[PDB]
Amino acid sequence: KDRDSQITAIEKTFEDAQKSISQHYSKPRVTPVEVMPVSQAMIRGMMDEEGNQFVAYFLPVEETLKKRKRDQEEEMDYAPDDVYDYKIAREYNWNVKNKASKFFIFREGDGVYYNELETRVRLSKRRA
Amino acid sequence: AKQDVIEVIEKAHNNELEPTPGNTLRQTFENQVNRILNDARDKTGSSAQKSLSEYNNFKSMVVSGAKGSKINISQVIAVVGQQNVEGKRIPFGFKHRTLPHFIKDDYGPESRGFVENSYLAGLTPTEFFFHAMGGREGLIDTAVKTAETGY
Amino acid sequence: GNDLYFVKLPNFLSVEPRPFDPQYYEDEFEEEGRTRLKLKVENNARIVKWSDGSMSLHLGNEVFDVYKAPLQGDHNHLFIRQGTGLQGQAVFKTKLTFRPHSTD
Amino acid sequence: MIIPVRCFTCGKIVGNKWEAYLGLLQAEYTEGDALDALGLKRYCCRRMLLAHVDLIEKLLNYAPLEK
Amino acid sequence: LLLAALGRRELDDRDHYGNKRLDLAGPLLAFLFRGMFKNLLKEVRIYAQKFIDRGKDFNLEL
Amino acid sequence: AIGQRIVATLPYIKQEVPIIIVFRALGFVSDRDILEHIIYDFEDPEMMEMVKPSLDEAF
Amino acid sequence: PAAIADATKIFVNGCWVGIHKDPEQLMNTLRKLRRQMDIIVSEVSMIRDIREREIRIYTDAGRICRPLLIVEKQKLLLKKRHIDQLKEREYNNYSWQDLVASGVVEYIDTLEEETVMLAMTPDDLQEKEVAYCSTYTHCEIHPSMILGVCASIIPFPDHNQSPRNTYQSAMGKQAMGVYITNFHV
Amino acid sequence: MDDDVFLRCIESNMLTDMTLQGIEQISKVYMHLPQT
Amino acid sequence: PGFVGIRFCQECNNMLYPKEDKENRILLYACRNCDYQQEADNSCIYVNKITHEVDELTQIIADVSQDPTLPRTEDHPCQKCGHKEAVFFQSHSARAEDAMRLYYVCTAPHCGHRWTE
Ligand SMILES: [Zn+2]
Ligand SMILES: [Zn+2]
Ligand SMILES: [Zn+2]
Repeated sequence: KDRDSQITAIEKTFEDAQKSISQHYSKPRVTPVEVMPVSQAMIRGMMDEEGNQFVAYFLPVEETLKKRKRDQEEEMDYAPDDVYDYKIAREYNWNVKNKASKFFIFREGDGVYYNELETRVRLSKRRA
Repeated sequence: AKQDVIEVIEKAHNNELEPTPGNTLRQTFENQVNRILNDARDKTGSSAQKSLSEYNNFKSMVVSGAKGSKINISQVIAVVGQQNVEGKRIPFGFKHRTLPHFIKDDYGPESRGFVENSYLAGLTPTEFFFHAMGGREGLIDTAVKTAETGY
Repeated sequence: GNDLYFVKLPNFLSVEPRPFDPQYYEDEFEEEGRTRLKLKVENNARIVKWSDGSMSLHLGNEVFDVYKAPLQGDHNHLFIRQGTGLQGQAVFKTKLTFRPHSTD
Repeated sequence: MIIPVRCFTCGKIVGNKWEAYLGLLQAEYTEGDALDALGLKRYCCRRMLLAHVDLIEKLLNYAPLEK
Repeated sequence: LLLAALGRRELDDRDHYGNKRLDLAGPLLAFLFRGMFKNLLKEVRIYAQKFIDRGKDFNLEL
Repeated sequence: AIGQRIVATLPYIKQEVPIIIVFRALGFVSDRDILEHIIYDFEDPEMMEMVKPSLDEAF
Repeated sequence: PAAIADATKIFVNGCWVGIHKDPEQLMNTLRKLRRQMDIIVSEVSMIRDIREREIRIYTDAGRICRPLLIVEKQKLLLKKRHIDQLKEREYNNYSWQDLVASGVVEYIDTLEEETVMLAMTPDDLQEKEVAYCSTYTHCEIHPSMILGVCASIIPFPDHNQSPRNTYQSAMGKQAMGVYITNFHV
Repeated sequence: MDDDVFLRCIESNMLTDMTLQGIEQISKVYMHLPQT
Repeated sequence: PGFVGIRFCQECNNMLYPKEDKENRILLYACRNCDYQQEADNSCIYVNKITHEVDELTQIIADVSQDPTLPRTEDHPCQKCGHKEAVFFQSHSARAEDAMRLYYVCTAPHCGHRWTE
């Protein structure tokens, strides 16, 4: 149709989301409490095997066997199909070879700022 | 009565039941179970009948012969009893089941259509369906005998 | 800071993975055309939390009430994979599990 | 379709109580307390108010034959 | 059939509603529509044949 | 005659047809093939003797 | 054909399409797929006959079925959160279809009921002094749903002789009332 | 016909028509004391 | 005694019919389609079990232990594996009059032992 209206309509949401809100859409009876403002790569896990890519699932604050998840590629023919594992050492830990399991968009409280970081390709790993 | 039927079932399951002359083992087991449950129905009906006072209006109408029978009183007060389809207990219309609510191969009284409640107590859903089956048999008989008898 | 802020928007509400910038936006799209332009104009976001517990989407004058379904079938570890380190420097933020379905 | 005038059983007037009954119900009375407030003490008149379905309100959703 | 004759399977129950289907408005109107569309295509065949036998075009609307 | 014969009442045909004839008409002439299609467990002679009359009737 | 002995046949709408080696986890996969509203739609019936190794899948029309509550080990999948979202049905547009899509409810046809072990009420799922089943798979939403439109008007129909309930179900249809609101036109 | 087929035929016949004891057309008989 | 199975020709794969060789006075199995012959090894041509003394344990399959609609018991442990639970069911097969007999199957996976009390 036209761009001089699209520029202002896209900025219009960027401006209206920051106004004062005190009412619902269907029945304006519910008062708001707070607001949650908004590449990526997520390793899916199988619910039976129950996969521990992080130390959270292991119920751990930090890595008791590492200090940096150096997510490095499995090979040269697999950029999206890397090999994520929590091993700072060349130790034969759980080698979770994140196969290519090729919208699931992710965001965060980035200091109450307007951005996005939608995911690129749902990979899923197993115990190799 | 239900414990008696359970005992007969356990006997049949253990091959501790031998058939009587003129019947197969299935028919003998069915005869034993039906005898137990008919005895239960009659005993409970007698209990209800003796419980009635001289002021009871069911008893008044039955005594005068105006309407009703002692079996009706038993079904209203004591127990509705066994529901039969074609003169036998409720058939296994599912695969070795009368309803999906029972286990397979369940020849117990409640599985095969014994209404252990009265009409005042109220029927359970399976008793309700089995009683509807038994009553459907009477409706079909009433609606099908007429043409042949009139002819 | 580290809280789950995952949402799953349908095809007709696909927001841009990057902030709106005049050097990344262009005019290419036009009842038939009315659903077409709404992909790159209405689609930055503020997920309001109400008092009843539910959330809603605010991308303009219209409000889409969303429901933060919490799924134990897709427990993927969501991470900001930016091309910088060895192979996509996945930063550990929040594991995606709960998916919020927006709709009119 | 509309609240009867009299109670079918006794002949007590209930026609003037439907609107008051509804007003008491929106005033957060229970149906029993509302019926007590209107003076319907026999269960026949309580039957009249408690079992009434105001269908006339639905018949008034249709435009009349003449404007 | 052999499993039934050997007693290894039960005979099927004619009355089991798992063995039955309810022919509703849609599948019934479909039966009608198949018959009626076939008759219509037949009538179109005769009408078009009597024209092309004369070696000239015909109007499908008629 | 001797045993129980299996027949097949096909549509548009006003006479019973032995099942073995139907199987051969579909391209399965060897009796082994037909019983491979009918009897899936060759360790079961009961099924075998009950199908045998149909084979004996169609040779 | 030598493989058909131990294998399980698979019929789809009556057509024998193939065979399988582990029917149990096939049925688990297919039930998971139907309960997730994946490729299998809700009205598809999937019966595993175990003693005879057929797995019959039906998608055709005319199959009368009814909804039932799926049962976990010995628990309903209908948790209190579903009832909570159903209570505010008019605000959050959480409807029946969301209940079916959650894998909490399932449509079971007459032929799949043969393979189902029903609980009449969640009280049947309680552990008892002598367990009747202890391996239920579904539960009734309410047994009174076995009745139709005219029998659902009888009060206390389980305290009547069944012919009486049939005669009322016939006589509710000759009863006067307001057959429709727009009767004036 | 060959001998073995003849043995099979007479087997199938003897097992049906060979009346060892009893009267034809009488399938079953029940003996009892009449209480009435 | 035991039943007798059908045996097929090695050339035409048709069933071999029984025949007697007078010259050696010996049983043969010969094809009436091709000209194949074979020396029998059973000497029995036909077997009819009128009593129908069939071991229904052979008809049972362990997969039935996966049936949620069958009853389970803890009172009859498995003699092959020691599992406590076991499903039980009746014959439900035609030509079996004394069919109140119970057949048990072990619910342990990959054991599948079947028996009868
Ligand atoms: Zn009154
Ligand atoms: Zn040969
Ligand atoms: Zn075992």
